[PDB]
Amino acid sequence: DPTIIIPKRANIPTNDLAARILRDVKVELVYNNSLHYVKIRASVVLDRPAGQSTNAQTPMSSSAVGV
Amino acid sequence: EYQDKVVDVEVSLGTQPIDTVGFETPMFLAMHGNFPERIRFYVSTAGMVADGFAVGSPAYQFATNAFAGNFAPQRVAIGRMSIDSSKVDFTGTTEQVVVNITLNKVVKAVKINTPAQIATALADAVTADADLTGKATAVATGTYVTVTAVSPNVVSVGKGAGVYKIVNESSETVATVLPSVIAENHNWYFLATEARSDADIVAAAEFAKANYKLHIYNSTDVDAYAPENSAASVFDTLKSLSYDSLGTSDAGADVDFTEGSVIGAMAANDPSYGDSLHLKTMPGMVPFAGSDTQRSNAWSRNANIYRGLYGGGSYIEGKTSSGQYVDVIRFSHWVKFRMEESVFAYMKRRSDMGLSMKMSDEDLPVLKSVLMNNPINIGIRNGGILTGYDTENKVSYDPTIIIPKRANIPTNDLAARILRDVKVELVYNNSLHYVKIRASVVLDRPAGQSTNAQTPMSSSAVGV
Amino acid sequence: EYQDKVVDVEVSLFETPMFLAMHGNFPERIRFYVSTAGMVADGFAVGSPAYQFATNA
Amino acid sequence: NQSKILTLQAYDPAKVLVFIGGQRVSGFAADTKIVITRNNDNISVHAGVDGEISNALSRDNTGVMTLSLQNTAKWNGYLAQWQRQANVTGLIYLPVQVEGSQGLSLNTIGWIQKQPDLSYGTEVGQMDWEIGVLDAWLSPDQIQGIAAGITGLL
Repeated sequence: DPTIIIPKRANIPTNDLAARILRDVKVELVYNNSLHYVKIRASVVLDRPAGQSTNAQTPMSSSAVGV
Repeated sequence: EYQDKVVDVEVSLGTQPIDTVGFETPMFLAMHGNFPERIRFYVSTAGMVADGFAVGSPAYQFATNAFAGNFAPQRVAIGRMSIDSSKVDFTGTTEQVVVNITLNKVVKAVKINTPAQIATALADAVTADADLTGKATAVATGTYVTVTAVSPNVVSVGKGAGVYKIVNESSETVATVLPSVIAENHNWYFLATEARSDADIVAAAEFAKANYKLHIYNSTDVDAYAPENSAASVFDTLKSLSYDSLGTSDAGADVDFTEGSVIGAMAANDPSYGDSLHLKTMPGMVPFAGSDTQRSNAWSRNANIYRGLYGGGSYIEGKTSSGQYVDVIRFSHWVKFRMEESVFAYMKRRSDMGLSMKMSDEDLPVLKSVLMNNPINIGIRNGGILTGYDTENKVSYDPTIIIPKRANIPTNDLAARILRDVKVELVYNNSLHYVKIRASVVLDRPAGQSTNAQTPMSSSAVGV
Repeated sequence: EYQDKVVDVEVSLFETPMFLAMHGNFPERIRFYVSTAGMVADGFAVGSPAYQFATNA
Repeated sequence: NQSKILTLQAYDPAKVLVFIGGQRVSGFAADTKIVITRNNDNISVHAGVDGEISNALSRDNTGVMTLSLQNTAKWNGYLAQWQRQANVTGLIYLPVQVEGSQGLSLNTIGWIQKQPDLSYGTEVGQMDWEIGVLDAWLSPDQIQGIAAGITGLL
């Protein structure tokens, strides 16, 4: 999310009140990106594809073994 | 003074600012000659390299490790000792060796491709660089190459690529240097040393206890987890003296000086919360690889170990040399410093308007409110200080303050004009370190429970 | 008597009975202690009758 | 356990700043200055017969911002004239900003939805203008942000 910050009067040095110029205003942004290159991976099958695994469990995220 | 535009914008691509935090500046006593002062303050590694520090040098490694923590400070203090020479030990094995060496603002990266042969080749390569020969010197011996700078020149040597050590030698002793260092600036809290001899560590530990500083050291020793009967390591040495110092075993402690990671995980942590170091993650450190018995030995010797669990890395047990938890020591130091600072600040403001404080019953009691402000209340608000009624011992934890009356002050103190015998009490909270669970599983139909509906009686009536 | 610090903190984490013990730890026929810590400093072996009496009292 | 003060400063109503189009509003009513309410619920719930629960987010962020002003305030004229100016020219949108003193804030686009009734009586009257808001998400302006990555679970 874009952000904007403005300093308060108590934080302005006395010198700037004579110069009458404010400083330290800050803004932030995130730039998007276009797409330049793409790489694809195809596959071809000739004979009868082999039967797939018949597991119906919901795939677990990671191994439980950890110490 | 003159601005040509009513509104101006500096577009900085990628970089971002960071807020200003309060912290305790650490001090790293390194040996070098890059500047004359005994101690300097840096805010980024860029400034250190701009001062002639070679990339990969001890101070650079310590700084880059310190600035990477979740609680890292924004200033680092670098001490200075004398320097006689430096060593590049190739003991071990190694394909490409790169050594970064900077000589009198001149930066170069010597290159090389059995340890003795590698050392000899590196020494020959160093002499090939005419600039290095004119201003610096190199000699081979065994598995290490010794390099020395010509007197009017400053040389800095740091790690590049490959496996080897970098050891700097200096005639100045830590015990002699620290008293001079503290004189220039007392504005630092953590203490670290580059030299890793037993005598230097013992001297630093003795100094820290006297001057109210916290000492940290990584030992890189292998006896640290030797069987419990082998009381021959520095860790066991410090126990006998009852000193306090947060020491931990590691493998890269003499190639990276990992004290920076610990400091960065400790610098910006407010002691008022009593936030122990039990499970804090630290970048840079490498997991301890020993087995269970080695870990048990290390724990018995109070040598903390970094361990990896469930994919992450975690410190453990935060214990000090004397056996007391580092958290308690930090809390005690925090109380000791801030009670004094608060009282002094009130007294100075009260005496700066005239009407300085006087020793009488009509003015002394205000110290109760003065002390109940600042530490005694911030600690309660942040949870560091405990309050309430104890049900077991039938005692209360409420903080207490007592002030003596004028009639009880001896006549001598009225001449010395100093008050004594002010008493305060506190109860410290505690974090949670270990937990043990008891589970149960049932397979068949559980048996029917007792159907008693009476209110359970407390204890048997039979007693005479 | 110089005091280098304006404020400093430590942060440090009735009738009297008489017991006629037999020993040779001091010359006087009587002495007064405020705890067993003072007794041990005089060489009183832990668990000795006088030490036991004091710690019980 | 001791009672804790929820804040260091004191909630000052005068510190609440309302900027409509770049100018500060003045001359507020007695009790309440502004009220912000969402038009629709954030999340809907569909409950099946068997007990299965599924939810769908709501993308309707329109809201209403009540604004109370004394009938003697000069800002009544500004809004009244702007109403006809927008009606004729066809431009109704204008920025709206609210700064909280010790609470949430708001910064979005808005428009005038309904003109309040006018009543003349013994005492000074009150007018409660209604200002629409494109998005009614109250945003924080505090140290919040380091804990939002902690409450997360499941």
